[PDB]
Order: sequence, then structure tokens, then C-alpha cells
Amino acid sequence: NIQMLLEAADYLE
Amino acid sequence: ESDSVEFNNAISYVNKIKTRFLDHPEIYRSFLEILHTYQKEQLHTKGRPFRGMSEEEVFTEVANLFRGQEDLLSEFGQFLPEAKR
Repeated sequence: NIQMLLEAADYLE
Repeated sequence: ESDSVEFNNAISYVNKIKTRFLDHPEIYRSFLEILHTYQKEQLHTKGRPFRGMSEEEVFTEVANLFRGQEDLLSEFGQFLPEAKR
């Protein structure tokens, strides 16, 4: 689950 | 999982967090550093014991940030394993 949030940050950034 | 609802589900979390603390950018950095910290306390070859870290800590650090504003906390909690009740 953390993988999605952690990765999400990179997406937006 | 090419683009499951969970994927956009996560993006929405980070986004809302950004738009929320638009005035306080420093908040965004911290949150990311939290999830990031998790990764740090994982590598280093063999996981030799030395007060590592996991989901439990991340939940606390993020909770510490969004103090009082448990609104966003609710979202983060959804991903993390639900406790009692």
C-alpha cells in the first residue's frame, strides 16, 4: 500500500 | 495493475495533501520524507537488527504532521492495516 503513496509523490512532482 | 483505482486512489491522497498545505509547503516535504524514511530503513543489505522501521513508524510520523487534521489521516489509515474495531 505504501508503494502506491510513495510512488504517487514522484508522479505529481 | 496497469492503472487500478488504487493507483489514482493514492495520487488523490498526495494531491489533496499538496493543495491542502499550499501555504505550508514544508508540510509536503516532511510527509514525503516519512514514507521515504521507510525505504531507508529497509536496504543496507542484510536487515541486521538495529531499531529499524516499518509501517508502524510511518503511521506515527504522518499522524504527528497532520495533528488534529485527522481528515487526511483517515485516508492514510485506509492503506495501513486496520486496528481494533
